[PDB]
Amino acid sequence: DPLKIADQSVDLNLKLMKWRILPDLNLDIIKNTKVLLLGAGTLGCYVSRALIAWGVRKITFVDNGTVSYSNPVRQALYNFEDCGKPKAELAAASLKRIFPLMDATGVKLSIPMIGHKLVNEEAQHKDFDRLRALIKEHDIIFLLVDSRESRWLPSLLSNIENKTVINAALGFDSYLVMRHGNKQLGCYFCHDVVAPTDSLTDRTLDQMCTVTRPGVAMMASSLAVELMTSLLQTKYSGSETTVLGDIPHQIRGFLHNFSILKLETPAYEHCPACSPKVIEAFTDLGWEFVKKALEHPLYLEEISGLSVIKQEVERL
Amino acid sequence: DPLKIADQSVDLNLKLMKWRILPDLNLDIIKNTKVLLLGAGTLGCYVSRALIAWGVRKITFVDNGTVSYSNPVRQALYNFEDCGKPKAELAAASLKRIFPLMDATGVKLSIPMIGHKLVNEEAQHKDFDRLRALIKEHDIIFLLVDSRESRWLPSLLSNIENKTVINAALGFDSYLVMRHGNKQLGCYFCHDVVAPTDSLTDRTLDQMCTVTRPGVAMMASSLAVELMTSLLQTKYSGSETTVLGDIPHQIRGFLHNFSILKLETPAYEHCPACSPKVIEAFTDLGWEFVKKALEHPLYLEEISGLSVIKQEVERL
Ligand SMILES: [Zn+2]
Ligand SMILES: [Zn+2]
Repeated sequence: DPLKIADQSVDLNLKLMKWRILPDLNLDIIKNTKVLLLGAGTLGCYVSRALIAWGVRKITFVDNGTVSYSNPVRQALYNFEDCGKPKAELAAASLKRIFPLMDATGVKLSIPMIGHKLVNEEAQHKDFDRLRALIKEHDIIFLLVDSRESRWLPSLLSNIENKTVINAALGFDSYLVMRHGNKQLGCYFCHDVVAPTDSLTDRTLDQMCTVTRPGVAMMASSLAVELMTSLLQTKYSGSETTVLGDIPHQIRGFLHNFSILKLETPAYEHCPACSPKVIEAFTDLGWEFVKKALEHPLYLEEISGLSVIKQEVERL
Repeated sequence: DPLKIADQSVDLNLKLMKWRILPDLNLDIIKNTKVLLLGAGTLGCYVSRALIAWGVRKITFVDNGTVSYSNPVRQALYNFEDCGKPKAELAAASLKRIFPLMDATGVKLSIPMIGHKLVNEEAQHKDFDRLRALIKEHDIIFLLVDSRESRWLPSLLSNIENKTVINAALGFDSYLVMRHGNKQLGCYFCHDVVAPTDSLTDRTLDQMCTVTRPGVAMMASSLAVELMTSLLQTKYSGSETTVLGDIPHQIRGFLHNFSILKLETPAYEHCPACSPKVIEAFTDLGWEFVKKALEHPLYLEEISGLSVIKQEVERL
């Protein structure tokens, strides 16, 4: 039976990795990891391919988009004949074409961007609940959206549900891969991940630059998955390493000079996404809080305590 | 017309990259570059996807293999339904499914490994001529084979035909990407690219390790293509940089500690692949030379002058 053989083949490939090279490697915890991918664009496509090669069985894509004419060359699950079709379900179907016994599903769902007025209070209210449900349902959340403002709601919700989160963000010629965390590490929002004073091309990071160098998404996707697999391994006593090596908080890569930097950031007290007051506010008010924060980001800064900080500065 | 639109879409995406961010970027020289991929495995699949995103129009795959049951999860042009089919032509057909007006073709052809007796003097003689023809026909040669011994013949031939060559080689958790060159840089064979004293996992480099960490091939493929695109750009006066940044000779990446190293090596006088005596020998004797070198690698060392070096050492 060909299908059974294709199954036995991939688990076997992975077990030979373990016994030939890394006997301490825990492969089951990788296979049984339920993965949610927020974004079925270039990152979602490459991340999913890396995950299935590592034997991940359950992957869920979330995307509200449609396959465009320019998409297939950059986004590695789509063909020319797919143009027009809904992305998420297509992505899932494409995975099952590679590996038929995958538990891959697509959900067509929008993620509200902070700083934008709501278009349909009710529709997006539903979508909000639905998003929270998917996040609670899964084990690892990959945030693979095109901009900072689509990152906020899923970050908050992932923190609320205590899920490990892995962000990837692209600029023209550099990328960021970071984990938020299950001395706390701190999320994408805790600190400026890029300074107003840095390079012009570095400021394209997470601004839906549609014109990144093709290689950026490939590098970022594979590091993100390699970071996940290492992270799932037990840590060594007195060491931030596992059988697979390091588990950095953040990885920044640059194509122009072929470099990679690792760095770490503590959780910030007035973070708009993970600060205790923002949690407290969400826990007390729910969607009513979220809705106000979404349409009025400055409200978020009153809650976080960031405004009171900015005001004690002004007062000097 | 959908197809014409899909065409206009990708050239347009690339032109917006140029004018939004890098006005000096030469896109035509990338598009018109005839690319030969030696290997339609994991590297060939990922390299081709990166190339077409950069607008490369003509790609030729060369592989003697067949799609196996374990292949599709790691090798990104194949589906489960393709299992059994010949790889190279399948790879070409898969590219055209992504982007129909691609000039993509597959050639089923074996590359003889140095150190191995010939199985069919005549058949492989043909294949040798055919390989030389393909190399002369193309502009950039990517060496994406599974081991050192399959690298030798194409290296030699690429040097003979004065083609830019880009090698990628994988180990369990590290990779090497290098260009041979059009003070000469020196090829893959000029120096030990890994020492007998180094790590056990580092010695898996280019030994057809079938159990590399999935991310290794993704990283290596994208760097190799990003190296090619930069390399095709005019260099700045008094600087080893272009509009796209650096053009290192060699890039070594390591997953266990998420690092990348750049390094450079001069051409070696007694290289088995690029030394003047080996060139002279090939130019004088042709296939008769190649055949003897293939079955008897030690003959190669007499020719290169490497043996006389080893003997003056012994004599001390
Ligand atoms: Zn935070
Ligand atoms: Zn050499």
